[PDB]
Amino acid sequence: PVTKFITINLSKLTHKVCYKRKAPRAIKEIRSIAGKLMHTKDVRLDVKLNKFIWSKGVRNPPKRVRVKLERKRNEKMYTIVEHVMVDSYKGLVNEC
Amino acid sequence: SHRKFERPRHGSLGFLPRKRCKRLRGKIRSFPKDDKEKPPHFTAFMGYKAGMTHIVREVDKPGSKLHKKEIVEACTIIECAPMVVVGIVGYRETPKGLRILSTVWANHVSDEFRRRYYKNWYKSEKKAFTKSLNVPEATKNCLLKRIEKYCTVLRAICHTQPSKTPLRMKKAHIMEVQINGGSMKEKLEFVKEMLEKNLPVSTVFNPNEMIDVISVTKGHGTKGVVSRYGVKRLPRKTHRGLRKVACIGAWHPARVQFQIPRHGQKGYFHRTERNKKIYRIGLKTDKNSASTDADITEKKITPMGGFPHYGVVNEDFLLLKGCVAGTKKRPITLRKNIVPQVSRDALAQVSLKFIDTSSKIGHGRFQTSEEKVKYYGPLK
RNA sequence: CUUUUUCGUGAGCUGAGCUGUGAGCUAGGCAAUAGUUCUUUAACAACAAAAAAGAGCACAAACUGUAGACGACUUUUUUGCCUCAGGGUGCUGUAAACAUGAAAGUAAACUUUACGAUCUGUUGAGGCUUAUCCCUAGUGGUAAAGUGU
RNA sequence: AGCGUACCAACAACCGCAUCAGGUCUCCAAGGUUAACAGCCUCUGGUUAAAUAGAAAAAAGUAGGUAAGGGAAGUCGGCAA
RNA sequence: UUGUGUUGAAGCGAAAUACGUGAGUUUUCGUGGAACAUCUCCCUAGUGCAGAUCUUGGUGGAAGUAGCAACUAUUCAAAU
RNA sequence: UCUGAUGGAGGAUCGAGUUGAUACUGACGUGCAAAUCGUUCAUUUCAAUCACGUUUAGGGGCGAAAGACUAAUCGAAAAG
Repeated sequence: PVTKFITINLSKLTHKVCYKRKAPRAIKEIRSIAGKLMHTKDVRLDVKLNKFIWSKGVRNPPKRVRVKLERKRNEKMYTIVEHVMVDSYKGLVNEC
Repeated sequence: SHRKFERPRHGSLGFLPRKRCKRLRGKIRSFPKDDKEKPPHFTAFMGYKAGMTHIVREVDKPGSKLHKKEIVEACTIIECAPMVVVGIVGYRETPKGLRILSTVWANHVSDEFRRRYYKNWYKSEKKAFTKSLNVPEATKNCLLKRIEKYCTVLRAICHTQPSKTPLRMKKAHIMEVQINGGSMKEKLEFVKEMLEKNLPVSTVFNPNEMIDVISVTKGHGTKGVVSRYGVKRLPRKTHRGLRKVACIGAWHPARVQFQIPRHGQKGYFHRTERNKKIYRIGLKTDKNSASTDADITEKKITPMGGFPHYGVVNEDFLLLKGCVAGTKKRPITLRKNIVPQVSRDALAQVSLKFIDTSSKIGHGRFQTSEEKVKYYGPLK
C-alpha cells in the first residue's frame, strides 16, 4: 500500500501509432505502466485522467503526463491512477 | 523461342541461398596462406561498427584528373578495443580436412569470456572454466609439445572486451585468429608469450594497409522480388499487382528453377568484402586522434553529440576507407589480405588533412562543442 | 587328482627372496555309458534383480532491437537494465504576458484619451529531441517463480 | 351510419432465398462561408451502429500521397495521373 | 413335406484346425428380443450392382483453412 | 444607318439534384450484389423526369429499330 508520483512520456509510447488510435493507445499504455510498476492486475484510471488524455481529441494526447499511483488493499490489491495538474514538467522525477 | 532482347540475369547466383546468416558474428571462411619466411604474426581481429565520417586527403595519382587536389572520402569507424588471447588450438591435416589435435587454455579467463558459454549467466552459479584451469604445467607442456610435433596450423583463441564499448551486450565475442609465420615451434612460442595479455589492433595491422572485412549485412526481413533482386516493375495496368516477376519459368521443365528470383529474406547476409584501406589507427591514449597536421586542433574521433545509435568511441579505433556491411554495433572481423597486394592503392601512403567531427545528427556546422558555444555566445 | 620335479609371469616384500599363474618331467590309478541322429542350446552384445569396490543448466518471464509475418535471432536481469530528469546533439524559428512601446490612419475632449493589420524589446526565444540519437553509481523501480532434464 | 386508425417505411420491419453496401413514391428544410437547397464546419433532432475484436505491422494486394534531373523516350493508343 | 424358436428367432459385429474351385454354405462368441426356415419336390417374380456428370440419404480430405475489410472512432468509471 | 440602356426568347450554355452509364477495359468477380462499389463521365425548360390508375397477350403485343422488351425466361414468354 504505497503512493508514487511519476511522469509518463506518452510521446514515445504513441510515436508509432495512427492518428485514430493515439489517445486510446496512450490510455492503454498508462494502464500497462501502472500495472507493471505496482505489480497489480487491477488498475483503475480516474475519469479526470481520461478527460485530460482526451482533452485535445484523438489526434494528439499530451506528450507527458504527471500521474499519481496509489495501492489500495480492497486479487486484494488494486491501484488508482490519478492525474496531477502541474504548471511545468521540468525537473520532475519519480517519487515514492 | 529465344528472348526478343537479351539482358543479364537479375542478381548473382553466387550468394545463394539468400537466407539469414547462421550467426551474428562474421566468420572467416579461409585465412591467408601461410608463408614460412615471414615471422609469426596474427592474421585477424574483431571490432565493432561505430559509424561513418568523411575525411580530406591530398591525392598523389599522377596522370589523374584529381592529382595534386584535395578530395573528400567517406570512411567507416570501427572501434577496436584490445583483444585478449586466452587459448591455443592445434590443427593437423587429414584426408578428411583439418582436425583439432587439442586446445589449451590460459591460466585465467575473464568473466566476460565466460559469459559467452551461458544463455542465463545472471541466474547461474558461473561454474564454467572453474576447475579445468588448474591443470598441471607438465600436462600443458605435454599438450603443447604434441601440438608442435603433429600440427601444421596454429590458431589463437581471442575474445573482445565489450565492457570497453558502449554495447549493452556483456558476453564477449570469441574467435580463432590463425598464426601465420615461421615454424611450428616459433608459432607456439609466439602465442605462448601472449597467452594471457591484451592484443591491440596496432600489432595486427599497420596504417595504409589493405584488409578484408567480414560481417553480416543489415537485415530487412522478407522483401519483394523488386527490392531483393532488382527485377523490373510490371506496368501500371497489371491486374494482380505489378511488384513481381511475370514469368517464373517456361512450360518445360515442368518445375520452377532455382535461378528464378522470388520473394524472401533480404539482408542479414554473411559477406566478405576485400580491399578496404586503413587510413588511420587512432590510439585511445592520445587526445588528438582525429587531428591532422593541417588541423592541429585537439579533438577525438567521436563526433559532437556522439556516434548516432552507437555511443562514444573511447578505445583504439581504425578508420577504414569506404563502407562496411552491417548496422552500428555490429561485430566486424578484419582479416589480413589472403595474398599481399602490390598495387599502387595498396601501397599508397595516405596523408589525410582533415577528419570531420561535426554532428552526424542533423546538419552540424561546428567541429567541437567549444566552437559551437564560442560562435553562439552567452544564452539564457 | 596324487607323486618326483624344471623353466617363464602377477600380489605383497627387500637389483633380490616368498606365494600364485602358464608350460613341462617321473610314477600311479581314476572318470565318461542316458539304448541309432533331429541345432553340437557352446558366439557377441545388452538388459533386470541381488551382493562387493570407487564418486548444473535450459525453457519460461520481464528487457533489448544489431532481428522480425509468427517462430526464429541479438541482448540484459543489480558497476546491468527500464524509467523520468539533468546535460549534449540537433529540428523549428523568436512562445505566453507586459510595455505615456511603434504603427497607414481614424474619432473625441478641454495639450490627453479610445480603435488599429502589423512591428519592436524582454527573446537565437519557446516548443520538440528515441520511441531504433549520445552521456550521467542522478530519481524511482527491477515483478510471481512456473516448466523440462 | 359503417369501415381504416398500433407500428416499420428500410437505418434489420417492404422486394431482392437473409437482419443483403442494391432497389423503392411524397411533404417540412436552421446557422457560417458562398452565386448556391454545392462542398466543408456547426445548432435542434438523431447517433457513436454496422456477420467480430486485440496485438503486431514485413512481403504482396487494394485505396491514396510525394518524388531530384529529364518530360511520352512508355504504350496499340498519353490508359492513368 | 418336416422342422427350429423366451433354455432366445430374424438381423447385426468379430471370427472358424470348417466345407466348397467358386458364387457361397455351415458353425462359434457377442449383441439382439420375436419370429424363422424347408436342399423332399415343384411353382412364381418388381430376384443378384462398382460405375450410368445414375436417384435419395448420410459423411469426408480440403480445414480450424478461405474468411468474418464499405459506411473516419472510440475512451474512462459505475450498475446489472 | 450608328450608340447606350431596357427587355427576357431559345428542343441556348455551365452545373448540383434527378435520369443515366463514357473510361479506368479500377475494385469485386467462392462478390455487399445472379450487374454492386469507387473515381470519372452524360443529363437538368424540355422529343424532360417520377407516381398511381388504365389499355395492348404469345406466331400475339410493343419497338426514336438493338431481333430489343413482354416478371433474373425471348430469332416465338410462362404453366399444364
